[PDB]
Amino acid sequence: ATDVIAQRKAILKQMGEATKPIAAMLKGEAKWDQAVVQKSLAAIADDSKKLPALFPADSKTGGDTAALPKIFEDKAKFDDLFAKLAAAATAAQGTIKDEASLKANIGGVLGNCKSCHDDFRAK
Ligand code: HEC
Repeated sequence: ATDVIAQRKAILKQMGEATKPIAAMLKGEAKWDQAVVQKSLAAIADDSKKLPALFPADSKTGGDTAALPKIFEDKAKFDDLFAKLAAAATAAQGTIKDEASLKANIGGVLGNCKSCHDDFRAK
């Protein structure tokens, strides 16, 4: 075993950064860029496929993590929420093709972030 807590925080930090250009477009502070959006959705999908392998029970007493112990009492649900986000971002690469579809469809993707945080991340 190795520092999976450091690994997973690095990947989730990247996920956070991938949402930044999308938020900027939604705010009207950055112009629509289909390539940038595709890049962010692809990162979100790839990160979500990697994260399921980085939350071992032997790291529940890790010390520098915001992961809640609840994760290990509902692991199937936790794992599947990442699969849900991976599938949402993957579907969004096909459904988000212009600014209008970004505004109509991005919520389905981003809502998964809060859904998991409310149950499994420290506040
Ligand atoms: C559970 C299925 C999750 C999903 C879906 C998403 N996140 Fe999350 N995230 C989760 C946990 C358990 C944690 C704590 C990790 C730890 O070990 O401390 C996080 C953390 C983050 C972070 C902070 C990373 C850091 O630098 O320490 C960010 C920026 C973050 N998460 C972003 C984020 C986004 C943008 C998501 C949706 C696209 C998202 N997370 C989903 C659990 C889960």
